[PDB]
Amino acid sequence: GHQVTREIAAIPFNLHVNNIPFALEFKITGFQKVMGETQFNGKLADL
Amino acid sequence: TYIELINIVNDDTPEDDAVISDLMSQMNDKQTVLDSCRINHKGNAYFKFHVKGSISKDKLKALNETLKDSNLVVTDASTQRGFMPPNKFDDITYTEESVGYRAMVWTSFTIEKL
Amino acid sequence: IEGALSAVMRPTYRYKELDLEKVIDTIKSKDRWDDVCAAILNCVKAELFP
Repeated sequence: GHQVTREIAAIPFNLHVNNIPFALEFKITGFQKVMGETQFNGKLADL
Repeated sequence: TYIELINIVNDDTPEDDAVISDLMSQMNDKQTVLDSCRINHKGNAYFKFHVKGSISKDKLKALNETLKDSNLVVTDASTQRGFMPPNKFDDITYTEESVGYRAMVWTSFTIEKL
Repeated sequence: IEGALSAVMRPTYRYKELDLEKVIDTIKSKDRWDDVCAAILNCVKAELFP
């Protein structure tokens, strides 16, 4: 009510549709465990 | 008969309380704690223990509440069906040191600081 | 289920968790990268073909 602005707004108008009810879902973890080694940064401390 | 044979497997497999008891024994044994010690990518330390049998979700939550008093939680507990590798190994590959049989029930615990 | 093709194929879903720590032998393996590649692809192939 006190300032006029030229608001040029974009309103997405689209839909993502899935056609084939087929999928194999895998959860793959542990890359940092098997592809790397942690350096000896002094002694183990809880901080 | 069939029922007796499957009872032998399910009777050999220990129950939750025995699994927790064996886990506490491994945590108390100094050499086992050393063997299970792993350093994380942040320089922190977590311990991985191999314990025969399986623990249900209801008693795993009770286990975590018990461990909180020691600033420990079980972040993962995976129930494997296979041979138990020694605690000093990270992998489940069968070696001459592996104990068990090809369908043995056992859990791999991951214990981390609270 | 949603999806036009549900009327001409059998809806199929499979979920599998792969833990590279348990599969990969990091202590003795000479080539860790190849073992990770094999572990991931063997997981996918074993589930996808059926």
